[PDB]
Amino acid sequence: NNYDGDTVTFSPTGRLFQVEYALEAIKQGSVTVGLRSNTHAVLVALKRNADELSSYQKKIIKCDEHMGLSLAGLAPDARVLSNYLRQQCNYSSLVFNRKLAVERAGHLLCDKAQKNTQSYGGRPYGVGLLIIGYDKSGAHLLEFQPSGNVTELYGTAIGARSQGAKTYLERTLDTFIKIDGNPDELIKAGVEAISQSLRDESLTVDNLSIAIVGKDTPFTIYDGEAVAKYI
Amino acid sequence: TTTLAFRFQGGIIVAVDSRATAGNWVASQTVKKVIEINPFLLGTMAGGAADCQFWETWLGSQCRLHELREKERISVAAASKILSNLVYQYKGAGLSMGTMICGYTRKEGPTIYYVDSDGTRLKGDIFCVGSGQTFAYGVLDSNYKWDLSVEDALYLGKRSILAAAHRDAYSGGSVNLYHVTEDGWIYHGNHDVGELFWKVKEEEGSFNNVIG
Amino acid sequence: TQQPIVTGTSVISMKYDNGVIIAADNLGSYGSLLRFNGVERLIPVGDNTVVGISGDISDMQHIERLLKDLVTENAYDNPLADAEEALEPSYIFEYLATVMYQRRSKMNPLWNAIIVAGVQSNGDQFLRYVNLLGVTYSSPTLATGFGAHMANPLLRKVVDRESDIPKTTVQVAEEAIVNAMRVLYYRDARSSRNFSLAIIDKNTGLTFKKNLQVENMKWDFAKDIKGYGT
Amino acid sequence: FNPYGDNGGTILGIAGEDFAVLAGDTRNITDYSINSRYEPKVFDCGDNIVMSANGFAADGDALVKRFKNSVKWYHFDHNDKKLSINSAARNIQHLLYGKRFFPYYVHTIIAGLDEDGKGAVYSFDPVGSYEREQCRAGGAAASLIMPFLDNQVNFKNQYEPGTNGKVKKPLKYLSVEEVIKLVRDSFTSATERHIQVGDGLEILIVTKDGVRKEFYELKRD
Amino acid sequence: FQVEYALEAVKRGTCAVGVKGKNCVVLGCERSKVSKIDSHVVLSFSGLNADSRILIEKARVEAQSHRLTLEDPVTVEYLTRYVAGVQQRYTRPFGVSTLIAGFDPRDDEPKLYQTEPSGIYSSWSAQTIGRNSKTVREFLEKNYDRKEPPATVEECVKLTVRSLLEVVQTGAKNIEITVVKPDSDIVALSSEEINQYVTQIEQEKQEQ
Amino acid sequence: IFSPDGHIFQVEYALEAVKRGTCAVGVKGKNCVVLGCERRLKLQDTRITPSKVSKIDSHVVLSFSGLNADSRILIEKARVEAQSHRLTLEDPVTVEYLTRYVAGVQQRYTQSVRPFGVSTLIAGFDPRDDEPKLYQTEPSGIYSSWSAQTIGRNSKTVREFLEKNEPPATVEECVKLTVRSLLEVVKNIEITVVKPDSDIVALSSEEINQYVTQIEQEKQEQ
Amino acid sequence: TTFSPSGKLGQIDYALTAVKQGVTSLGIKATNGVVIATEKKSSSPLAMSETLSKVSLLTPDIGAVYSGMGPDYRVLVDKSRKVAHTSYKRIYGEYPPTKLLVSEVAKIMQEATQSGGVRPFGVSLLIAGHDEFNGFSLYQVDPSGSYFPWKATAIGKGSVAAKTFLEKRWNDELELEDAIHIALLTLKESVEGEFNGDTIELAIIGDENPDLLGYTGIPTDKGPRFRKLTSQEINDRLEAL
Amino acid sequence: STFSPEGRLFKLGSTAIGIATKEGVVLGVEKRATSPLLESDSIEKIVEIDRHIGCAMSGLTADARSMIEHARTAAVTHNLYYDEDINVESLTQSVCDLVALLIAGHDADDGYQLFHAEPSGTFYRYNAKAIGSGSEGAQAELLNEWHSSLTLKEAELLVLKILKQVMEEKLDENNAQLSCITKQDGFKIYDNEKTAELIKELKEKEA
Amino acid sequence: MDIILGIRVQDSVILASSKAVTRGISVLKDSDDKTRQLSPHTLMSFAGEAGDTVQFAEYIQANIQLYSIREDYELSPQAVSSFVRQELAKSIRSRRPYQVNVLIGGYDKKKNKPELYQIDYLGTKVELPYGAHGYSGFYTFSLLDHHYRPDMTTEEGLDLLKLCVQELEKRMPMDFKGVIVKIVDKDGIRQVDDF
Repeated sequence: NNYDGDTVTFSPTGRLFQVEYALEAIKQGSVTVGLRSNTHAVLVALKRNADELSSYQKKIIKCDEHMGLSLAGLAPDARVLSNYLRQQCNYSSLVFNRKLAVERAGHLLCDKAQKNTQSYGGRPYGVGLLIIGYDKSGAHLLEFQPSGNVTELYGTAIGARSQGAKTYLERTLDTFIKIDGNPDELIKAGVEAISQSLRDESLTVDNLSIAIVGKDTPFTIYDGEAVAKYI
Repeated sequence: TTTLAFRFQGGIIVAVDSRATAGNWVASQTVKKVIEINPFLLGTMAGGAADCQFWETWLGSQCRLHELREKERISVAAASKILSNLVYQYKGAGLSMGTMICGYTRKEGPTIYYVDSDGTRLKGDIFCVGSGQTFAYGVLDSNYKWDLSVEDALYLGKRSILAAAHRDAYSGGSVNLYHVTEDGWIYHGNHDVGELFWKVKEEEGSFNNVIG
Repeated sequence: TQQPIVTGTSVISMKYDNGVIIAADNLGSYGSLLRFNGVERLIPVGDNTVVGISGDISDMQHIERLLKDLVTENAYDNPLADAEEALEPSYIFEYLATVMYQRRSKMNPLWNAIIVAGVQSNGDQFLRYVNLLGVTYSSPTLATGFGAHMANPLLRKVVDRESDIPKTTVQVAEEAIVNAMRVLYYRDARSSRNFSLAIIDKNTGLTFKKNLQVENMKWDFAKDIKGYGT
Repeated sequence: FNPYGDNGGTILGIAGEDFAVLAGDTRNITDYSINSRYEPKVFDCGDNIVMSANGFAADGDALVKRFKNSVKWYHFDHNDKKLSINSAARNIQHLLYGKRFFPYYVHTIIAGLDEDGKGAVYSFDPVGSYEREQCRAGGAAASLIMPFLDNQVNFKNQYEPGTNGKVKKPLKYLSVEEVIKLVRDSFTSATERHIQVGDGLEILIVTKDGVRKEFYELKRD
Repeated sequence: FQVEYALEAVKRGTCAVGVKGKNCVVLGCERSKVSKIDSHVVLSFSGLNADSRILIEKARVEAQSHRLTLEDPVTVEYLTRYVAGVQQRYTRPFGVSTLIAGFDPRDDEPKLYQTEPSGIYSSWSAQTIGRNSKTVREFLEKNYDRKEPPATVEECVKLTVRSLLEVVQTGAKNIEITVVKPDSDIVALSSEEINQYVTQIEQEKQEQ
Repeated sequence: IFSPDGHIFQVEYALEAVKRGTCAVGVKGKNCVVLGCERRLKLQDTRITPSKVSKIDSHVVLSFSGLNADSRILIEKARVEAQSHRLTLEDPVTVEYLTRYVAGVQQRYTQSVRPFGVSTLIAGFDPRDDEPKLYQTEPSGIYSSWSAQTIGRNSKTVREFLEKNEPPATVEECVKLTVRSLLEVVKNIEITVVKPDSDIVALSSEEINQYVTQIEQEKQEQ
Repeated sequence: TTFSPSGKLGQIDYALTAVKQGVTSLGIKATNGVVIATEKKSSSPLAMSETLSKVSLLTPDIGAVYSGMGPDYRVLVDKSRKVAHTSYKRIYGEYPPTKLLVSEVAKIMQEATQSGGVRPFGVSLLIAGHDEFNGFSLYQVDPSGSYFPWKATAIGKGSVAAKTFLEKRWNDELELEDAIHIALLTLKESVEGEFNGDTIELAIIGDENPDLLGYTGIPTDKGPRFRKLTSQEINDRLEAL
Repeated sequence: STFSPEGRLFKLGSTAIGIATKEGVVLGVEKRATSPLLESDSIEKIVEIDRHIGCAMSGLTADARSMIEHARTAAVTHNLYYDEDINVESLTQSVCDLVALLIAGHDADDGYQLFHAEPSGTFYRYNAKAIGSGSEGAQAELLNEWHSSLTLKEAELLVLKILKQVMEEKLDENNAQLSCITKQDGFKIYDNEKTAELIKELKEKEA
Repeated sequence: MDIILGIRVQDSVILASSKAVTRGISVLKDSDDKTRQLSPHTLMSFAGEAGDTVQFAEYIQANIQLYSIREDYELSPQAVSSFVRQELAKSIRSRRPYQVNVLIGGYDKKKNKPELYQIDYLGTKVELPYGAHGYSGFYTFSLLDHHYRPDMTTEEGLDLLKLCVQELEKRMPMDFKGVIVKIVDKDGIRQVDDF
């Protein structure tokens, strides 16, 4: 239709087609799962390889010891958004010695992403991010979308076929939020959830990437040999 | 500081002291006063340590970009011109530099370009730079010959730096020698003045006024 | 600002076993003219922080406005701002120090010396000094202006090292502070009889005793002095 | 408006086989007044490096903050890899010379183990100009401290007895403990003869086992 | 298709030919397009001469600026790279292809290059640009030999004029020749010289 | 932007606008250069209406065809440059140099906005030489020397006449050839005589009438 | 504003059409003066037509009238005054001659004809003025920036009929009052509605008017040569007509 | 600058091939000189980015050359600011932060790497890769032949065999070109003599 | 400090400049050529501050060569001198003035006359028969006034230059290490081995 090609045009029904197609951009990407307990937050990602001879894309970006994120959709937009988040957290640390609260980071990314959806010439970010962190208020998990919407969550999954993972997370919500004093079972529940989104493929030491942050855990990414114990 | 570089039949001999001073306090006696731009190009820093070190390290990166783009080494004239233009554009800003750009190129032969804070750039066969330059000249001009042997040229540079180290308060430390050959530069080592002086007095019999 | 016109003289502070005590006189002097006597130079920024400022009074009011804006902007989109993720003394001091150093670097300095005193959420006392040049330091006792020379020895006699803080109770520290005010009033020509005192305690919060008087002055020995020499 | 000051501190870096030592007093000064007895100015910088920016305190804080930012960005980009001592030296050189015409009036020292596992000490002037040194004092009492360290650590002007000044005393390695003893005695002398030193001595030791901090009392008068 | 249309514009410019000998490089053009950029290097173009002016002036300014920034004059490689870089930057774009030829400072090896609206440049021993470049290039391929190169200025000028006369109507009034020689010994052949060589080749073309 | 097949739309349409403009004629002599224009209305003020031939400097003049509005911009650009050249160098501009500058200013507007719909003939003498000069320019930004040339709406006809009509010898033959080109293509003609030493003069209506009556007598003779 | 395939500037012709839709305006040169005339329409009987003057002073020696879009004329006029002062009088200490100011106004309107994001001005001007060197002048300036001097001319919806009438009436020996008479007759013949001193307005570039100079005691200064004829002055002539 | 309803944003060149091994990385390019007059030595389809990084390209179009200059500036400024050669993945990220590309090089962090930019600009590390019109046929052979114990000697003949299989003209030291990067030698280009003897080794294998 | 002299002869312009280069307490070089060939028949000699002299000389030479390349003819010595003056005068009010005095000696191949222009660091151009800059004019001008003639041949001009240079050697305190003499005439530029 004639309203699709520009970000600054409402449809006759009031829809922003150019942003909903950015959402389709995440729907193109592979699944990444996130979940939290009161003390630990976990990310689980199914990486992709262009060819049998090719290595996999790193889908987890570490901000620092208390925060990090994963990707779904256009990786370069993830680079841009992640470096902006790094700039904001670094500025907070230099100017206040203050750990940038995860909700503050989420809303900063919301504000930055909203700008592209209102001014002409800009393109909506075709990437959605799951952000986890641990601060003075406990473990956090956020869902970021191109439209700018940012949502705090117990758990979620974004990417292709993530609906099954989200269904499993909704079913087991009352369980994994109770997990206390140990990260192992939380990561196990995360890998069980992500396994719901696999077709003609299975979790393997090369596909899977796991990350975690919490009270006793600075942000660490497990991959390769380290993730073998969870697959 | 004392630094000297003179062309001769075997290439170029570059000699420098090591002392660095801040007022009367001798800050250090092991300052490397030769910046190694590339295996065939050699900078000789004097005056302000920070300015020379930083800007000749940057000149190294410019040289690297030059080989990467044009597949041939930056000429001594070109590198000295870049440095001269840069130092000129900061004239009056407080740069303190005295630099001899010594190098060897197939289409230039052995070449020395003197560059300093005030923007000058001089091609020449013999140069002495630093607070002790006059004392080094007194020996070089009285002993220099084009057809000196490599050993004799090295000894002449060592002795010329030794004279300035003896007579100049700001020019002691140790003598570092470089020989810029047809196929590159050769670092002929470090000589401590506290031993070179006595060795030279014994062998030459000079410094007869010095007790010992 | 290149020169201070109206100034507040001195601020002193010390940390005791459970918190920090800080005091400052209410006089802003226009040169040698004791012009304004109602100035308040202790700036509460919460139940856990109070900021003492010296030097140019106009720059002090600017800094107070900056602190008010900090408090205002911290509460934006911060549902927890009133109990956690609230502004600690450390955050206030770090922001102030960054601003002061930046102003210094631009050759447009705030002619103030600032003591940020408070207690962190973990209960640890916070007490740091920052001046126009951006120079910062911490100590069991801090003072500004003539306090750094007159008052600071008196406070150090009470808490000379970090080991003495738990030994120092509220009453001992308050007596030391009041005696330092009396001495500064005696010997500082820019000082005033009226001063404000603020106590931040990890248990009982911020107490802010305003318009206190210097008392127990000793003058009766002056009747025996008979001029220079004879 | 004079934008500079002098907070009267001293730092000392010594390197040898198996270790590197960076020591500095905790006294903080303004004119003839003691600002604080314990303000650390030698910092454990992570990555098995120790840093100090002695001199004008505000510029020291600013430069240290800038270097922390730069090393953290290096970690962001280069996949959280360990930063080498020479890379840190070049980073600090570029930080310092970035303000050539409005310098940081701080004499910086970074100490650590180089890529070969041998101790390394890099020292900077306010403009840049880093030189790797076996030992390098700095600050107010540099002139008092350093000659004695030359004499003891390098045996300058010392000759084997009976050789009538022809054979120098060989430069055998000092162990870490012996370097601590030399540092303590040198700082005791600097305290005793220099008014700006004597509150407290803090020493950071760098070795493959990691950074190790030791604190010693000084006269404090 | 903007650069494609620019190339179509190139296809309507007058033809220019270059030949490299052992000690000479000679440029020929149908009826001076061959213009001197620096004392030792020249530039020839085919296409919109209106758009060629900006390229020529930028090249000249860059050559002098290089001589001012570095003591050494520009090499033919450097000038060709700059021409390509500028010609990219306007991608309306310039509808012109170019040849760059000459000698490097204190050099002895003649250089010849070609540059394209794409910004592509490559070294050539002999090359043509313009409307009938295909026929002239085919003619050159069967008359030039890498393993038997021209030896003298006479051979170079003869080969250039013979290549141009393949399609040119009347050489004396319809071609021009410039000879570039080491150490800025560049010269342009006058009417009597070019006519001498043209008649020399004419005496042979009529015989077969 | 280029057209497919290598054309350029706006330059072609500016050429059309030039082709629909009033004519400008030029003839260069052995010792002088003569430019002629047909003025091509009963209430229009003849006393003060500007002549199409314009001075760019003391020694060089410009004549134009096409959009009159753009001619003013082009002329002021040329004048400013001609004076700036004397600001930087003592010597005044050469005719070649001036035609080159006007070609450049015309070109720059085609690649940068619309092209100038103007074409021009440039005539003059070098500052201390004496050879005649005549040059032409068009919207594309290209120039060439000429012995006698014309631009405008009658060009397709009068151009072959001038080709039909060894340069002329003396100023009488130059003005005669110009006026005969204007009259042979079908007395309201501007004639400007450009001579070294900056003598630039426009022939009066009575001088034009003298030449025109002589040439009509010759035409009657056949 | 770009060339069409036929070589015409596309949107300029539309500006000319807008001018043709404007009310009639006139200009006539006498040997000793210049007259510019125009009828002023009204939006309603309640509107104070005396508030707006279609004729306006550019310099004390130069005046302008227009046909077309009035707001465009107003902004072009204050632009013209600004350029006449800043660009010429600020430098040379004298007001620009009619030729120079006409050239600057033509440049102002031509910039819109050769610049994107702006439409051409929808007004044609008749700029009457006087000079010590060029003498009296009358110029018509079109939306395209093309300007030509006229002995007498008319613009607006009555252009052709007024022009054909002026061609009959104008002669080389008109005095200023004869020019005013001819202008009154021509504009009366073109006004379809009521015709009196309040619907018509006149201005003249004639002899010096020291009575309007506003001060005395300087023999060198001469006073404005431009002056509008008041409603009573025009009524006097229409009654004598 | 606009997404399609499917979430995506709105091959004919010459072939380049590369192999990565525990011992080194080898790159190869079809030259395909368009005329015997063209200076074959002037066809630089492989260029150095840094003393341990080289880039093989389908064609050195000016858009590629600007990217080469940006990558070279990134490497040189990294050396200037950090006194260390740029890591391959960091260089690829910097270029991405700025045509089919095979960025390949060596470092002590990840050893020997080869990178190929997918059409969306996302670099993927590869064990073996081919680009250009020959990639469609090359990929199957690369999948067949690569093994973890592949030696550099075998990798050279592998790349040469791919070139022979896909090229339009019989291999010689002029119409095709090789380059490799090694920990000790750095990035280097095989001279015509070495290419020639490798071609004769290929022929001997065929014999 | 520098010596730069110029004498305009009936046929040629004779430019002489000192060979010494002094920096502080020491003479660095004793064979420096303080001249640049602006064009085949135009020669410029400069004196002044160390970096400024050569930087301005090369900037002017590059600009003159660019102009000659663009217009495909040699600029007249008048035009070259006017450009140099405009560059000098334009600089004194800028942030970085050029403390450079220049003598431009050229042969106008169109007028077929030698031309000598003296331009000071402020930008004061003046055409002279004989010119000198700085203190070098304080000794030579009286001798040149005494002995100069318009009709001299280049050899009498060289004899007069010898007189001037040896007068400078006699009375003037500095050791300028001799002069390097170049003749500008119909045939171009050449250097005299020992005038």
